[PDB]
Amino acid sequence: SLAVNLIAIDSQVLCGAVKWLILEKQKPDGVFQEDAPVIHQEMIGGLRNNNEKDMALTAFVLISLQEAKDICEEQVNSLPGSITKAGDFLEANYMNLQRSYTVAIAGYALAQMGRLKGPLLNKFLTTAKDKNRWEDPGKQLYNVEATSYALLALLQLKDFDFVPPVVRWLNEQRYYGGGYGSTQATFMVFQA
Repeated sequence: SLAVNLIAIDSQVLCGAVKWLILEKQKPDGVFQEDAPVIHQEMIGGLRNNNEKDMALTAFVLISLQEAKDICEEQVNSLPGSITKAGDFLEANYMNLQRSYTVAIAGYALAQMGRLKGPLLNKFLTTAKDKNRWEDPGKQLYNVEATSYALLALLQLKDFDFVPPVVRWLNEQRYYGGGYGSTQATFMVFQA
């Protein structure tokens, strides 16, 4: 979805993968299910953690489909209905989340649809600590990965009073990507 501005990605194949994900790899209630995890388990980052895995995997694919919505909106007419089912599932079980990583990635998915409001928005804000990061206990690699999703959520919500401390904290980390198990952390931080 990012490389359509750089190289000629085939629209039929791209939307064919979207149609395959909607029809084959989506449960009727909105949950996306993976039937073959990748061999390299270090490239998935924080999604390797099996706690609250079903909610996090659903939000990851929902974000990917919404970013490719403009290209395959005309190709697949069931794309908005698929997003609606996934949004209702995430919205109903949003308040039960505990991990800061899961809340951050779900916040950006809900913010694109416009459902991150009220108590869901209050939970998203209070999840941050020191008003500049969304951190979980463990390696810094996962915390920067989670913070990248939340920074994109603030830009989606168009609330910039809280953004400068977040961006200032990211530069203070001096993270330059790369390294064993850095695929998701390196890719999302520079997108933000």
